[PDB]
Amino acid sequence: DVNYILNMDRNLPSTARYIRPNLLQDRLNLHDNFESLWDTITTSNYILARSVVPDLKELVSTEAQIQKMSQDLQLEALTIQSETQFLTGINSQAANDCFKTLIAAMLSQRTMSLDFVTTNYMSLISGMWLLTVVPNDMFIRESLVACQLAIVNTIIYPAFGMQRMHYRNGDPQTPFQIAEQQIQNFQVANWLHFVNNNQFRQVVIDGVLNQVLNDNIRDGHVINQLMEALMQLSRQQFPTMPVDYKRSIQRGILLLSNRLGQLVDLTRLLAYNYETLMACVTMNMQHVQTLTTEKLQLTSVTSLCMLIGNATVIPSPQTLFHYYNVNVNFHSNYNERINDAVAIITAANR
Amino acid sequence: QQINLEELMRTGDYAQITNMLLNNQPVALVGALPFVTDSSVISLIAKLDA
Amino acid sequence: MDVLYSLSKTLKDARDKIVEGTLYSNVSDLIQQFNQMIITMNGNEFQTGGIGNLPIRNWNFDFGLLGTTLLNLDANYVETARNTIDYFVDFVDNVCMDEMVRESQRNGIAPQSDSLIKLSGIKFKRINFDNSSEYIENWNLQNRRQRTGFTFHKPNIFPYSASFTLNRSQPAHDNLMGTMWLNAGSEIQVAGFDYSCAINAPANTQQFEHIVQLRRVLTTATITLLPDAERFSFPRVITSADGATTWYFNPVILRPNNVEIEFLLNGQIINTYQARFGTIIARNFDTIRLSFQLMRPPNMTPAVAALFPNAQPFEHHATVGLTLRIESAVCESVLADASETMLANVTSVRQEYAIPVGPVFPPGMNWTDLITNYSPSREDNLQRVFTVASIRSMLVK
Amino acid sequence: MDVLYSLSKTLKDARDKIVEGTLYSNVSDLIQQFNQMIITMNGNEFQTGGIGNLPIRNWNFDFGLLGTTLLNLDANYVETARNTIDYFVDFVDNVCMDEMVRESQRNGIAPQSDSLIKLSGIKFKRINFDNSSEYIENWNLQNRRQRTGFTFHKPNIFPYSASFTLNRSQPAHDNLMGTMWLNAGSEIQVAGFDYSCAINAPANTQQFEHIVQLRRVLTTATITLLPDAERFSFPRVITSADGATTWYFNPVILRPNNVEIEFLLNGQIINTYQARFGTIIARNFDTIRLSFQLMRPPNMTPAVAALFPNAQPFEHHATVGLTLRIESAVCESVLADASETMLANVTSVRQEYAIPVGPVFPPGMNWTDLITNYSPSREDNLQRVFTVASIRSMLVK
Amino acid sequence: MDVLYSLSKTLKDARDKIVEGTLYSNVSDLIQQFNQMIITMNGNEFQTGGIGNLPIRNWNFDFGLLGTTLLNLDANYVETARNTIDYFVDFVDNVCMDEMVRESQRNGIAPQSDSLIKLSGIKFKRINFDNSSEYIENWNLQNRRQRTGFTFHKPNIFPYSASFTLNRSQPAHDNLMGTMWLNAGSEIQVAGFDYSCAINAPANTQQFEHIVQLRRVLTTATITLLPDAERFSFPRVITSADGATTWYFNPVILRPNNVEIEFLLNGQIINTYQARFGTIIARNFDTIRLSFQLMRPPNMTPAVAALFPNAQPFEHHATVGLTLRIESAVCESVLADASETMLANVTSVRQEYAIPVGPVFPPGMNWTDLITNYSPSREDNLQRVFTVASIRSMLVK
Amino acid sequence: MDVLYSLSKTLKDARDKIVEGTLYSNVSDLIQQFNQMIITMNGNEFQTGGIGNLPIRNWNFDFGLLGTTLLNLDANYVETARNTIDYFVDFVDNVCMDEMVRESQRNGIAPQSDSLIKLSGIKFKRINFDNSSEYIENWNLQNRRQRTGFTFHKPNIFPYSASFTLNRSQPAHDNLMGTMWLNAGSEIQVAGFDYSCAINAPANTQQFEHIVQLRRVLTTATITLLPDAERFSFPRVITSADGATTWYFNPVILRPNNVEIEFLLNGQIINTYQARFGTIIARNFDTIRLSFQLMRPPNMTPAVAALFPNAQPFEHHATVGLTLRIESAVCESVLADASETMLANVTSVRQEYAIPVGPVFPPGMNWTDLITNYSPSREDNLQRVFTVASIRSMLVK
Ligand SMILES: [Zn+2]
Repeated sequence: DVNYILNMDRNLPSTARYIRPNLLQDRLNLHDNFESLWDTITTSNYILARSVVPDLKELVSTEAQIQKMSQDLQLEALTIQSETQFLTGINSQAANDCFKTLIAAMLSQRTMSLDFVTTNYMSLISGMWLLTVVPNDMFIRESLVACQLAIVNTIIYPAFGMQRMHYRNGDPQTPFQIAEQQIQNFQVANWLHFVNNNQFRQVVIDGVLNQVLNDNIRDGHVINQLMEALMQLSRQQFPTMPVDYKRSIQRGILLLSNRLGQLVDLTRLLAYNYETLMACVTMNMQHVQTLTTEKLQLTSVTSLCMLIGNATVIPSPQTLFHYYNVNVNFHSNYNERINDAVAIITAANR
Repeated sequence: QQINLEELMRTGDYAQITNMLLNNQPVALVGALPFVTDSSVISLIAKLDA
Repeated sequence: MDVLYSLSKTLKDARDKIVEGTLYSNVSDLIQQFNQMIITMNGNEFQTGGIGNLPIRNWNFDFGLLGTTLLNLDANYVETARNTIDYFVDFVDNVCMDEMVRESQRNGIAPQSDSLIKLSGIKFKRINFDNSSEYIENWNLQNRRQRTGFTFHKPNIFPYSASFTLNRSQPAHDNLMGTMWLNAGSEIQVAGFDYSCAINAPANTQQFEHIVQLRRVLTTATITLLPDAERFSFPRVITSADGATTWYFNPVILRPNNVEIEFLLNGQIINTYQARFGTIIARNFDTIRLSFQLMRPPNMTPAVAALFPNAQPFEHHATVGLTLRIESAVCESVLADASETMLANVTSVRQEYAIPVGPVFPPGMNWTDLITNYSPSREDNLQRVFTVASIRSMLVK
Repeated sequence: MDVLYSLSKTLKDARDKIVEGTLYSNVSDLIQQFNQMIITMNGNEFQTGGIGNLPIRNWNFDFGLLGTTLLNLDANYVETARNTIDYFVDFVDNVCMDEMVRESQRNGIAPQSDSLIKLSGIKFKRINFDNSSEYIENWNLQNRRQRTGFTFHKPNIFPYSASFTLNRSQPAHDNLMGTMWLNAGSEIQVAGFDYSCAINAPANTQQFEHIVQLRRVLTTATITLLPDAERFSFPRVITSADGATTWYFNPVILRPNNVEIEFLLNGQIINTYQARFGTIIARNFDTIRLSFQLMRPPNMTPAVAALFPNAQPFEHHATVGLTLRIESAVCESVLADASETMLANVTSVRQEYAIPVGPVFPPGMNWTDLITNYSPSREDNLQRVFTVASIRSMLVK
Repeated sequence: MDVLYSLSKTLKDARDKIVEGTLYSNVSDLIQQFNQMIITMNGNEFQTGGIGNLPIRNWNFDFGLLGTTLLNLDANYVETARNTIDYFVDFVDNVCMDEMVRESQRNGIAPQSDSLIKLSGIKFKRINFDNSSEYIENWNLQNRRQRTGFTFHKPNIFPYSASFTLNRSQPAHDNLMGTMWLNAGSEIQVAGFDYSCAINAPANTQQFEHIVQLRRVLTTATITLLPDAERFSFPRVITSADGATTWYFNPVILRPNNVEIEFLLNGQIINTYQARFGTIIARNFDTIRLSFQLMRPPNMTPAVAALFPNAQPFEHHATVGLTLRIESAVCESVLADASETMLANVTSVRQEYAIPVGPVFPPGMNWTDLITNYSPSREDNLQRVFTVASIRSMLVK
Repeated sequence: MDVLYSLSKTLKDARDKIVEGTLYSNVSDLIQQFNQMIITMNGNEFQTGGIGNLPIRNWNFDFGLLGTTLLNLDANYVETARNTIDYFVDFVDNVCMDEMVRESQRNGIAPQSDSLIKLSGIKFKRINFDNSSEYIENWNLQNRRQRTGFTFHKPNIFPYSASFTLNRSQPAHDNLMGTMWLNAGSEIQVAGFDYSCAINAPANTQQFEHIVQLRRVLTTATITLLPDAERFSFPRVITSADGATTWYFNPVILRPNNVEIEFLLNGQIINTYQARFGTIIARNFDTIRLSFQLMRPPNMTPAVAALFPNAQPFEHHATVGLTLRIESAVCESVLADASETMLANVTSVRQEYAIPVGPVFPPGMNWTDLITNYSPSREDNLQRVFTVASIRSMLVK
């Protein structure tokens, strides 16, 4: 990884000696029954992650943006349910949280939900961002349920004029999807298959035994996904219901688009970071439906989004190691005690 | 041969230079640079420049 | 259809560029394309076969993606991949074959099989890619209705025809005059004979002519034209025109006089060559006309004079001939030639699976019968069927 | 081995895509692959030659890499590159040639030379890439124990054989009956002659037959079958079977009667054609059987009647024949054909360097001898050697 | 020039990889290259035609670049693109043709047309890329001075030549001895005849020899050599050397004795084969020498003895012959062959547009005339013109 | 397939190393492997039989693991284990047999039965282990396409052939000269007889020769060669060649003179022995040629002289002979021999279950018919079928 410099400085006597780390894999498949404990690991592995994920920098002044926002937003225009789209603030934070939170989730192979807020449509738009990237694969089926339908209904379908039959779902297999088979606008149509796929391409065996469910080069920094997520948006501007509606909605959409030049940057960021950090994980990691969630307020999400500039941050060298080191030890302990354990038990029998 | 300095301090130097210097091989460098004038011939015979 | 194509170049450029070693970066652009496929497929269900001796096989899809992670490729990576490819190969084979047998009069151009009809569906179009395979290249250009074109070595434009025409004959067949020929594939041999050696002919010269009408225009043809027809330079006992008896042909060969070859297009002379033997170019033609003469030698040594008496019996039969071979040419319509295996592939798959004779193609895909009555329906079906054979040969030979 | 391949496509796609001007982002994916190589190599020593008149040149590695910057390429960039390529070219040439001469009874399918044996090493595998060259494509599919396959225009399946068989003869050789033929390359010509014109034969018909056993099965063959054997249609003076004297053959040609061609596979008829001249398909066969008859003409004009008396001397010898040519076919084993230069490349390199006759191949890589006794060892060595010739021709012709 | 090349592979790899449904990323590396072009072009204006019947059309550029709508292209994307391609196609065609007609003695290796001369300009070099098309591949390697090389099937190396040489003759032409032959394309047939059947010849053997000098060296040639010259195995009435009368040739064929074929290079024997019929390799030669003998049969059955009396008249003329065919070979110079359409393309474009005869090429691009006097100027012009024809055939067939 | 193997060595090394007593530690490594199996199986469902008289049987899996607890093994431990083994034994038997009957032309190498086809599945590969059983050992090495090899005692390479060839005969069969032989299994006996005792033969010596062409090459053969053919040393009444009558053979034996045995490979002499009786080594050959002579005794006691008169009747027939036996050899192809039960196992299972004749093997798995036409398909099927028989014999004899 070019960006990182390597060099040697001290020599080594033929006296040099170390002790094998011993990093056998799982040995114990807890992935298929000991839910209670996985939840506890995930949690752990998760916090661990946040501790690492670099804090962001150079953001757009909270005030400035939200202000051009009101100009664009046309907030108080009849609609009764005001001041629910602006509890967005504390972004100088929300983004940092939303950011960290997102990574660990992934790394730690955790699964979560969404402090969702139906009315606040914007908050939804951004949702579409989320699925555009984060492999829904690791999102308890349900929180995805709400999210999508909320999009699907209070959006697309009617403002796009299509199914004015809003949508009736009981419990098929992926409501977000199916929408595809019956949408007449390619742009819209690609989003659908890609999103309902991007299954977090769960297949990898690198640097010697490190199944770390990977992710699309595409996403990575081919990014386009974003460019396409936008282009599809660029032609959602039309009739059906009251005026203060399209006006408000589309205007918000545009804020995603313009910013899109930058939104790109986001993709790259994560792409790298996850793709980097990960490298130093010994513990394997099978995707599992944790028993516990993790609340992610579209609030923050939305912030991160239109609120990131030409910032650029990455894992401090020292930081990275520290990470390796830990998992390492831990492993060593697990494996070791295992041996210590077994040994006894077997003896215990004869 | 050559090696853009601008790209060097950018790239991070791959000991490419480090090696050549160590091993002594005819080479060149390029870009903005601080010159330094000397006189007392001596300096030269002594080959200070190396 | 175009869909189909991809499926292969996908696999080829796959079973080829993916191996124990290489860098990810060389396939990054590829890997993607691949996955994209798996997705579109998974969930869908298919059915191939059911006709003649062809087995019926059902296929389902539910496969994992590909590690877009790694830097280099480790052996293990391949094997887990090759296992997935082999199911698609064995698939396509069955897909091709199934659509390589069905024919259709009305619309003999579009897809037939339940397998392919489903592919032309819109939801799969998300797979097209790299159409540089000469055949598909031309398949498209024809949809957009534009100028196509293929390349052939020793093309197969002439339906087999071996016969004669007696311009002067009598019951005893002891003083004949006429021509005999063999048109087959890319070659024509024609001989003009005059038992009397033009003894009573004006200027002691007998004129001959051989016209061959191609069923399709050939352009940019490189042709070898040589004097003499070796095939008709030896003694023969031939059946009479009415099949009631047999005549004797005892040729002695003289150089063809005033040779003129015309390559015509719609009745117009496009190229004309006068007595030029060797390599000649015919740039665009649907007809070849060979005119040549037998001129009685004005001066003869005794040995020669003895062969040509003033009165019958005529025992040595003066013969002049020409040989013409089309080495290469371009045709806007698919044809069989001496290098491509398309005709053989289609014919072979049909024979192996005991496919019943259909309404379009002659029994056994007989080339002579096909080219003799090369109707629009036969050509559209042939092109569809040849294009599929070419898609199949990218993976299965 | 596969290793080797890369080395070239690397250089080709290199000496090709690296020109003064082009935009970098067209070679980004390429450049990489390249460097990767240099690395793996540097620090290694090789040696080629040592046999016959083949020089023993030594090689070492120690090279710098390539910039990655520059929107477009400046002349200077190329020249500093071309200089590095030329050392690899002149290298590979010597590598190919060195492994293109050695043969091994045992494992004639494995690497031989000190040069290559070292390449199959694991530490070099990090260089593999883009295996789409028809030959390597098939090299892999075989190493995995699977179904191979190649393409040939006018394949070379028949070892040269020109002879005759007298089924009825006598010292004077004045009333013979039998067949004579020429099997060579992709062609067969066979004639059946009966000096008596079946005068005393049952139904006045003489049956003939010619069987040719291929050393390898051919599939998907496009074949031209024509009546008559021009090669045996002229007067000849031939040596007797025992070489003690010479006989006279004075043919007169009649149409072959009841022509039947069978393409058999392991004794089973796979394809059969009755009197069908022109283009026919033989989809899978290891044997060709041509049966044809001479039927005495039941009705004869005086001129014909005069050739066939009731009693000897028989001065005009009734002859019927067939000509069969395999235009194209597929074979699971490598073969020489009329278009590929493989055999010629291998034979030429060995001749130029005065390579001594080895234990596997016949002197001079003689094709007839090779195909006549096409043992498994000769085939494995031939395939190895043909695949190397094809790798070499990507860079050096 | 190389410039030109790109222009096409650009369009091909374009009209090919750009279709309704492929993922953007499969063309990312491509798209770029494309745009880059449009830029460099726009603004500059061109003139094509202005000779014979060739129209003078004026081309001007004013185009918008290419979008990038994400995730597989939408139909609309294509059509707006195809519209731009079609102007370039119709362009290049006119560009090729315009430079495919001009010839120049002095410097007939460089660009002639106002159209191309402008392209060699530096400001355009920025386009060149993917030089893998066999012809351009060799165009470059020659500009730097190195070992070029092309591949041909049934190469066209022999200018048409059909004649005879009487080594012993007399006015009556009743006891001749000599040879007759046909050299054409890739084939040679030669017969040696002795009316006396070597009755008074030392050891009753008459020696024959046929030498053919190639105008260019052929390397790596795969050759078929067969005994007998069928073309000269039948009765003929031929014109005398002085054209004053005609002689009679009545051959009877015997096996050629002591056959020796030598493939020489600059007078040195490179390959020699003694009586080896079938497939032989000639690795590097500029001359072929065929030596063969007629040996009077020492033992003759009555029928044979009757053909060869001790005294004239000699009525059956003893003849021995050979047939040699070059199936494939490599030549450092461009040549016409039986598969490539280059000669036909160049000849066809010139004929269609009524291009006047120039100072370099023979009228009608006549192959025999061209190869007979294959001067350096004709070769440089031929190569330029063949390379352009090959660039054109990537898009227009 | 390899899968299958394990299943057994698992059970063998199981029903063997697991008994009332021993220490855990000796099986620790084993126990594991075992369990691992049960797991992979459980849940899955199978089906065997259905063809001919073979019963159809379904099997399910749901078994407990093994106490990895205990120190030593108590009787009770075994019995609870043996009960589980017996279900697998009775299983495998049915699995083997089911795949030991089906044959297949196209792909006669890969699995056939619904039972095995399911095993080659990836999810079961988690069971392979200890492949030291000579047969599987070679099964693998062949997949990786490498040099195989088996060991045989009195191999069965010669199809049964018992006949004679009369080089000199007459209706009365009172003065014959020729050879008679018996080629069968690993033995050859051949006798040369001359009723005239070479009375009128040049040097009073009659030459004989016997050539035997193996269908497969044998390497590292230990051979016994002895003078005399006991089988042809006694009086016989034999049928004439045309079956119309019977002749009398009354031999008297003389030592074979100038005995020369040649073991050839592709026409080349690899080993040659001149009059060497006893044990000789033939290291690599596909043909054996035995040449020997009968030399009339130059000096004869009265009793001997009386047997060989100067004139007929010839009542004592001089005979010389040789006996050759291949004691052991290695072959790259499976063969029947005098020690292995493979052929007998396969033949026996098919006979017991009344398996119908298939498309590959001759009726009754007849060895002579099989080895006479030992096609690639028969060999691949034979090897598959022999390897399965060997897997089965590890548990069931
Ligand atoms: Zn040819």
